Amino acid sequence: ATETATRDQLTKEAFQNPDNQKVNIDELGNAIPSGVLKDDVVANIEEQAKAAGEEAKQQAIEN
Amino acid sequence: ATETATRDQLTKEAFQNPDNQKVNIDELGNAIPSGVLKDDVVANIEEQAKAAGEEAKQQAIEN
Amino acid sequence: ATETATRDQLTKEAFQNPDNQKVNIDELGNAIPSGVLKDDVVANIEEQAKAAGEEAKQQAIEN
Amino acid sequence: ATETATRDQLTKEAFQNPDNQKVNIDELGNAIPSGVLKDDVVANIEEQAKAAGEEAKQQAIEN
Amino acid sequence: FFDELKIDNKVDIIGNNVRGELPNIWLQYGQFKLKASGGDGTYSWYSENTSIATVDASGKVTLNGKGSVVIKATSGDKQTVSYTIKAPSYMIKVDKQAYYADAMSICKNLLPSTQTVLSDIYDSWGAANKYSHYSSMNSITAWIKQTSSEQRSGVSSTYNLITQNPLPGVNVNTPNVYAVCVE
Amino acid sequence: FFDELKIDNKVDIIGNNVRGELPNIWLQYGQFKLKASGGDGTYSWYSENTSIATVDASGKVTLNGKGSVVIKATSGDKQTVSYTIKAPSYMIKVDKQAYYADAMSICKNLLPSTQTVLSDIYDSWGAANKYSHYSSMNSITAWIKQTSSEQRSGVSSTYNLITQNPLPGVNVNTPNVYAVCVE
Amino acid sequence: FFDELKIDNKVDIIGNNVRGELPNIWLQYGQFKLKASGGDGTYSWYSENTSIATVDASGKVTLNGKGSVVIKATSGDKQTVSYTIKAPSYMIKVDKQAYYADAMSICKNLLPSTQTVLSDIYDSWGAANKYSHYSSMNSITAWIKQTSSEQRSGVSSTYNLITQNPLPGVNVNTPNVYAVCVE
Amino acid sequence: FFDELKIDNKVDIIGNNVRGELPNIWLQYGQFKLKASGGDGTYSWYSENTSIATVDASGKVTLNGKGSVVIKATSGDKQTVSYTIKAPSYMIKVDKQAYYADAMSICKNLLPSTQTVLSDIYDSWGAANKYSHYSSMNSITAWIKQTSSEQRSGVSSTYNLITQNPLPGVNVNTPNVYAVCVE
Repeated sequence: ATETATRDQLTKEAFQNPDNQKVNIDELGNAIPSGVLKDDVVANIEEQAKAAGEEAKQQAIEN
Repeated sequence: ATETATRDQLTKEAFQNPDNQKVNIDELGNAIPSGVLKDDVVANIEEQAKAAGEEAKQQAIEN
Repeated sequence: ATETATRDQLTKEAFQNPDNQKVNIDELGNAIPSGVLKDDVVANIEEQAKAAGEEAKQQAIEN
Repeated sequence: ATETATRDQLTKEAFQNPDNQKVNIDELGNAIPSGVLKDDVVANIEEQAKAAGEEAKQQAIEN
Repeated sequence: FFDELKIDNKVDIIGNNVRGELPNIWLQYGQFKLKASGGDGTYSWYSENTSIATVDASGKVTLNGKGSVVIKATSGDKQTVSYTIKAPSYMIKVDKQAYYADAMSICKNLLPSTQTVLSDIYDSWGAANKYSHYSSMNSITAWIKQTSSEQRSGVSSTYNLITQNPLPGVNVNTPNVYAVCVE
Repeated sequence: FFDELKIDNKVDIIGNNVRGELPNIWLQYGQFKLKASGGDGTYSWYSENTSIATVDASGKVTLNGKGSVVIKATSGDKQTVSYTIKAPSYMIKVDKQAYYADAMSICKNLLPSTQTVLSDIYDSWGAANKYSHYSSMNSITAWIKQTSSEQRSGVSSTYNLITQNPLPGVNVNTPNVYAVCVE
Repeated sequence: FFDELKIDNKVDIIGNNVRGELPNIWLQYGQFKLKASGGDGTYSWYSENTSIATVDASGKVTLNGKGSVVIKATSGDKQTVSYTIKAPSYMIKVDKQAYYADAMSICKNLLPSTQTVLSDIYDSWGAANKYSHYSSMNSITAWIKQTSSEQRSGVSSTYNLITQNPLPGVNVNTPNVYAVCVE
Repeated sequence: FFDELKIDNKVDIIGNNVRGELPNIWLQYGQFKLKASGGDGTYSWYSENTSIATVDASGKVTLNGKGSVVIKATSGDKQTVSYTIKAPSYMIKVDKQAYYADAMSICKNLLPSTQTVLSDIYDSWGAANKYSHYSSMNSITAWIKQTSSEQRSGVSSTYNLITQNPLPGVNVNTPNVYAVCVE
C-alpha cells in the first residue's frame, strides 16, 4: 500500500529526535546509540501508516 | 518525500476507471486505450500528493 | 518493503503503453480503455518488485 | 521517483547499526544518540537510491 | 397455354444484392429469395422441413437450422417443383452475450476456431443486421477462442458480424460481447 | 416530333439511393445525379461554373466548392435547359489529419461547432466513402472543437463521416483524425 | 602495666576515608576497618560468624552476607572484646549481568525499587571498585525495575555503582548491565 | 641555632597524592605543593613571575601560564632560597565549549593532535576537577582534531579530562564539548 512508505519516513523522521531512541550501554557505563525506537513510538508510527492507508483508499475511491 | 508514492498509487488507482483515461483513434475510427489521464484528473492527483506531503510533515513534527 | 513502490511505479509505467492494457467493448463494437493490464505484464511486474525487494535487502545488508 | 523510497528504507536500515550514527555528548561526558548518520554513510545511501532510480527507469523501459 | 415451371438455380442474397448460389457456410436466419418462372403467373412457396428453413409468399428464405431441406414452388395452375437446400459445413448461431469464460461454456466448447471463420460468413452473407432477425441491431461482436498466447494475457480477439471490425487483445471479461456458437 | 425538354426537379443522391431535392448543407465532393426528359433522346450536361461543381455524361454531379451554379442539359436535338444549384449554409471540407491543436489551426478557427453538424451531413448525404473522392477510404474521424469542459481534460469528441461512430473524450493529440473545416 | 582494652566505636570506611559508624544499608563485600586500644600492643581480630562477615589481621572488614555478627578483638595480653555488626534494612548484592527481563528474574523479583536506593549505597560506601572484591573493575551499571511508564517504551533506567552516572530510558535488552539484587 | 634552609626537590601533586618531580607537560592551573626545611620554622613563599605561576602561604602552587619561573621560600629567620619551574613542551589550556569547527578556530589551529596527548596530562596530573580552578566541575570533554578518515564522516573523538572516558566518532557539532587548546 501507501502506508508502506508513510512507515519508512516516520521511522526515519523519528531517529532525528534522540528521546525516541532506546539506549545501550558499553564497556564502561557509557550511553550509546542502541539502534532502536522505544516500543511506544514505533507503536504509534505503525498505528499511523495504517490510518494513512485507510486514507488514500477511503479517498482513492473518488470514483 | 511521502507524496512521491501517494502520486504513483493514485495515478495507478486512476487507470482502473476508464473515464479518466484519454482516448486514441486507430486506422478505422475505433477507440483504443490512449495511455494517458485527462489533464484535470492528473491535475487533481498531483494536487493531492502535495497536500498529503504537507500532512506527514505538518504532522511528522510530533516532536 | 521497498518493492511496494517498485510495484506502483511500473504498474503506472505500464499504462503508458496501450499494448499492455486489456480492451473492453461498448454498445457498438467499439474498443475502449478497459482499465486493466494483461495478466502476463502485471505478472512480470509483480515478479519484478519482489526481486527488487530481494535487492535493497540482500544489499541493505551492508553491515 | 522510485529512489525516493529506496532512500527512506536504507536511511532507516542504517539506524539499526550504531556505527553509522554520529554521537553527541551530555552534561557529564556521556555518549548519547545524536540523531544523525555519519556524512559518508548518508552520502553512500543517497548515492544508492539515485542509482536504483537509474534502474527502474533504464529498465522500466521494457517497451 | 402455360409454360414449364421452374425455380431459378442462382439465389438472391437479401443481405447484399449479390446474386449467386447458396453458400457452403451459413449465418443462421440468413436470407435468400428464390425465383420461379413459367406456368400460371402466381407462385406458392413452401418448405419441406420448417425447422431447418422457411419462406414467405415471395421467395424470401430464412434458414433457421442446420441440415438439408427442400422448397416447393407451386404455380396457380397446379404446377409444382422443388429446390434443394443442402446442409453446410457449419452454421453460425448467436447465443447470449457473455464473458469468454462462459462464452466457451455457452457454446459447449464450440466457439469460432479463428477469425478466418466469421470473416467468411461476412464476405458471403454480409452484415448480420441486414436480415429480419437482426436489423434492429447495430452491434454484434464475437468471441474467438483465445490462443494459448493471448491466453496468458487473459484475453482474446473479436469480430463484429454487423460491422467486421476486428479487435485484438480483448478483456476476456468485457461486457457487450455475444457468444457465437458454431454448429 | 420531339417533346419539351426538362431537367427533373428532385435529384438522385449517389450516397444513399434516396431521391429528393438538394440539401441545405453539403459534404464537399458529394454527388447527385440529374434527370432529363423529352426532346431528342440523348442528353448533354454541362456546368456554368466548374469550380463550384461538375457533372459527367450521365448526370452524376460532384460539388467541389461553395456557391451557386447552374447545370445545362442539352438534348441531341438542340434543346437546352438549366438546373440551378444554390449555395448552402455551410459546406464541410476535409483537410489533412492532425491534432486538435492544429486542427483548429488548419481549419482557421472553423471546426464543426458541435456534433449536431456532421450528423446532419450524414443523415443527409450518407457515408462519405460512397462518393468517388472517398470510397477508397474506410475511415474519416472528425474534430469537434472542445467545450471548455472537455477543454480542461485536454480533449474533445469526434464523428466518423464514413461511419458516424461518436467518440467522446478523445486525446487532443491522437493520430488518425482528420481536420474537417467548415465553410 | 597494661590498659583496659577496647574497640573504637566509629569505623573506618575503606571506600572513602570517611570515619563514622556502620551504615544502615550495605554494599555487599563493602569494607570498614576497626580500631583497638590499650592492653598489650598487638591485637587479634576474629568474627563470630564467617558467612556474614570477615576481617584480616588489621581490622579491615568485609561484609559477605546479611544478618548481624560480632567481631572479637583480642590483645596479645589475653584481653578480648566484641564489636557488634547489626543487620541492615537491605544489602545490595551483585549477580551476573543480563537483560532487564532476566535481571528481574535472576534477582527473584528483587531489583532496586528506585534510583533513590543505590544512590544511598554510593553516598554512603562510595565507589564499588574501591573494595577488594571489585577494584579490578571500572564499570558496574545497575537495573532499576522499569515503571509502567518506561515499561511501555520497553525500557528502564540505571546507576553505575563504580561511577553513579544515571542513565534514563535504556534498552531493556542492552548488554553490559549487571543484575543487582536486593536482600 | 637554626639549620640551612632548603626547598625539597620532589613536589607534591595536589591532584593525585603522588609525590615526584614536576612533569614535562602541564595542565594549566594544575597544582603542586612545595616543601621547605631548616632555618626558623615559619616559611614564606613567593613567585618570581606571577603570570606563569603562583603560590599560597603553604606551598600549594598553581601554574597559570607557559614559561619558566622561580619560587622563593623565605624562612622567618631571613633565610631565602629559590625553586625553579622550567617551561614544558606544551601546556593544555581550556577555552570555551564549542563545535569542533570553531574549536579548531578558537584554539587557532592548535587542538590536541591526538588522544595520546591529554591522556598524558591525566596519567600525570590526574582528574582536572581536583584543582581549585575546576573541582566545581564534573565534566570536561575535549576535541581532538579529526583525522581525514573521521573527517569524511564529519566527526572526531574526545577525552574527558575530569574522567578520561574516550569517545570515538562524535558529532562535530555536539554541544557540551570544551575547546581545549595546546600551547
